[PDB]
Amino acid sequence: MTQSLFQPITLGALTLKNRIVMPPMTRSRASQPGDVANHMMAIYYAQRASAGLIVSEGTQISPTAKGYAWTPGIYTPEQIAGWRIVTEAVHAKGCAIFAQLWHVGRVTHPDNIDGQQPISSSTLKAENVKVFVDNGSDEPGFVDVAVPRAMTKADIAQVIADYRQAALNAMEAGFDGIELHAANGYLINQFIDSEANNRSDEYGGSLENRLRFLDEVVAALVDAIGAERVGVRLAPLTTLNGTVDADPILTYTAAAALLNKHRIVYLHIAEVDWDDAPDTPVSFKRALREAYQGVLIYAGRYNAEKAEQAINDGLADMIGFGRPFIANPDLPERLRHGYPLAEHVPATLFGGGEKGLTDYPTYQA
Ligand SMILES: Cc1cc2nc3c(=O)[nH]c(=O)nc-3n(C[C@H](O)[C@H](O)[C@H](O)COP(=O)(O)O)c2cc1C
Ligand SMILES: CCCCCCCCO[C@@H]1O[C@H](CO)[C@@H](O)[C@H](O)[C@H]1O
Repeated sequence: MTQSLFQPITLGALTLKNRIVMPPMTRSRASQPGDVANHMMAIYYAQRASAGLIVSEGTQISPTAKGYAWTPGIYTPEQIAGWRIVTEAVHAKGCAIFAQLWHVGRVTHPDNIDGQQPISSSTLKAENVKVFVDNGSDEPGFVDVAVPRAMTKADIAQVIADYRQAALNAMEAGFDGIELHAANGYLINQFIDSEANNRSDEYGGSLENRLRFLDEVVAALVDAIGAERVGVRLAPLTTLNGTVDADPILTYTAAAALLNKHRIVYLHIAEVDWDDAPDTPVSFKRALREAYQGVLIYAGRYNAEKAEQAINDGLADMIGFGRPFIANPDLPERLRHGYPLAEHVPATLFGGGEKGLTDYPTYQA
């Protein structure tokens, strides 16, 4: 019935209104040129500010961290200012918002990163994966990803520096914190998962080595803005974007414990990615609950009943609703009352303008 779902919760120095999270969702509406967050995005997020916490769509930390056309960056002064319009709008509505810092690694195409070859833990191409690019028209052009080059020690230092600076930029933009996207097959995930990492140096070769990049990036983020303002997203079992780990229960319980040592403010588990909804054993969820003792968030095909159950069973503290939030700006109100949920239109998820972004109405009987 959602009683627990509508209980407030403390997140670091913040006190959130409820346990509902608007998870990070790329909409590719950033202004061109410059990939700048804008007015329509500010309206879009403000319309959904009844969530307890909003996590922004992935925002690239550098020119070569981008994987899809028209996603907003968080590395130029103008990009920071664009995000400020968004955070000001969201804060005016009374809501906390974290910026999801993104580096896609090999899940991109040269067209999206100034013609550069993508980087990854190794030279392994993500199999059966596509991204989209700008092709002289306002419709996403889907293309196969490219074969990446393996990161050097210098590349690793550079990316850590880019993440660190992006966190400071997020604070300058008025965000309440940042979420490290270490999930859904992107760069950090390309180091964590065994089948995506063939490195022979200290960043591959053992569980400790595979978690090293995550460890170092998180250490830098925490050093920059404080553990209370750092959340991290992981995807233990989904494999849609090409990353598979041989022993995910061990790898991810270890990762959860490692992140717990950093005292990150929340751990966010991406339980489903599109239609990739692998069985996620309750025993595993309970192990994660013991390994990481901060705020635990899950997202992936949840409805009101399942969300309430997960919280009451002690598996999660907050639950994210992605697709439902796209089509229902007043999703919390609808979940609480049991009002029917509008469904989103796939064709307007990416690119375009306000249509399919800010024109989904609030519920009206
Ligand atoms: C339009 C779209 C874009 C997404 N972009 C991202 C993103 O930028 N970062 C991220 O971590 N997950 C991304 N996701 C995944 C969602 O955050 C969420 O985990 C997923 O949709 C599962 O939840 P749901 O079943 O409630 O929609 C995206 C999903 C949608 C539907
Ligand atoms: C106190 C109420 C303040 C409302 C401020 C609304 C500002 C709207 O701003 C407008 O948003 C449009 C997209 O929706 C953009 O296309 C316009 O260029 C932009 O000026």
